[PDB]
Amino acid sequence: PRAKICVFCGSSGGASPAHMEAARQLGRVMAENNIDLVYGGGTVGLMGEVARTVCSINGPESVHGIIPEALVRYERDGTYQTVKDNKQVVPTETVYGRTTVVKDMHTRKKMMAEEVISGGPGSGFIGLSGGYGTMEEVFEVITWNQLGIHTKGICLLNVEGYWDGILQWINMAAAQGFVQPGNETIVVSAGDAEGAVRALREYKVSEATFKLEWGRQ
Amino acid sequence: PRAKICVFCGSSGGASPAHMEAARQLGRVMAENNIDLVYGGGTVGLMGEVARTVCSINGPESVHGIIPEALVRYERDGTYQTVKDNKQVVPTETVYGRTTVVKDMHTRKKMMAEEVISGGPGSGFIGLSGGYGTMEEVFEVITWNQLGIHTKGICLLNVEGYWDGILQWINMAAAQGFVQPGNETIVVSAGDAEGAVRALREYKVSEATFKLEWGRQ
Repeated sequence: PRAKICVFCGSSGGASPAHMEAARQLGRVMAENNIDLVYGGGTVGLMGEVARTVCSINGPESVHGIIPEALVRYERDGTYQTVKDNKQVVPTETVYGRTTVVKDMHTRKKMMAEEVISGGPGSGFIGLSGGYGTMEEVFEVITWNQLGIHTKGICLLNVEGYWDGILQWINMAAAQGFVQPGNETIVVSAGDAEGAVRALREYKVSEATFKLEWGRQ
Repeated sequence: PRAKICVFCGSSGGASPAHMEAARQLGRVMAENNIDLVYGGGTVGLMGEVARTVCSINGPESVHGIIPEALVRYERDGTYQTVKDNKQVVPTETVYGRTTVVKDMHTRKKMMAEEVISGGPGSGFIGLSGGYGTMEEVFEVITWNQLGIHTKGICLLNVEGYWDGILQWINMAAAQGFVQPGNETIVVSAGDAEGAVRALREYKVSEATFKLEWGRQ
């Protein structure tokens, strides 16, 4: 079973070029380590970029995008050249990999998460630069790790201190106890892509609790 | 139609007394303006405190808590003393208001959100100090405002600079364009409770877009 990483990132490209370059490098590092990609299914912005590079290196079978029925297209213009039996027009498989269309957002999040959770070692969630939606996704999978539903690691790919405020908040919440001790390390940050993939490979759920409790049992 | 505010906050009390006191004050201000409460349910932490004060001032009909079947109790104990026909044991109605039990988390979030959305003017979402789950809820309703699903305002009740890192991130994301212009103001912060209620009452969805586009028609 190959490792699978779900990348949460913006539909937009981002003001600084550093975000797009970070998307490229993340794609390159994931492809180099034979890690399959799970993502929102966009062809634009960081999403489209990661999908594009990963698919460029390792083919369509390497990338899986999950799209709700609401965001489906019914006419074959531009990047969308692949047509399903039901006449839904979807992003080009050769350029952006396989895509599944699900009815609602709920089963979409559930499917992406499920694919990551059932992946081999090194499988994890990565949050690249993004807006409100990627944040909701990241905190969702974080909450799921906290509830003991899954043991996969969660890494924030921090480009030019983009995620700094959130890490700051995590620290504050930890200090205030709203995040319980041993749960502060569910999410980790990385300066670069290799850092992030490495973080996902290294991650152990019981590690923080072990460090906390072992000397006292 | 009375105004309804859904308050998102941690099950834990918080290290500093300021968070709990803030829960009390929010309860008092909400009760004074005849604003009904929607919340996670339970009797412990900020949730329990807000529910407790609001119900203390304005009675059971004033508070609605929504609880998943998993968090139901089947035997009477402590704060949980009210038994439904189906023999589910729920927090005391006289102390903590009415509570509805739903199957899963999804329909729970949808129900709380629904109750806010169909409320009268001044209805809103408030994020008091909380962990990962409340964060996911807040960014969820923010995303829903962004998609045009609802026109209600979202306010972070900032206790001792608890939410500061998040506001910082919102500014950074706005600057980087991952939060589109006119969407940075979907969420606003408040130092005190009256501030928050005021913010929810004042909020207008098209305002930012108006400021952005009116000059360009």
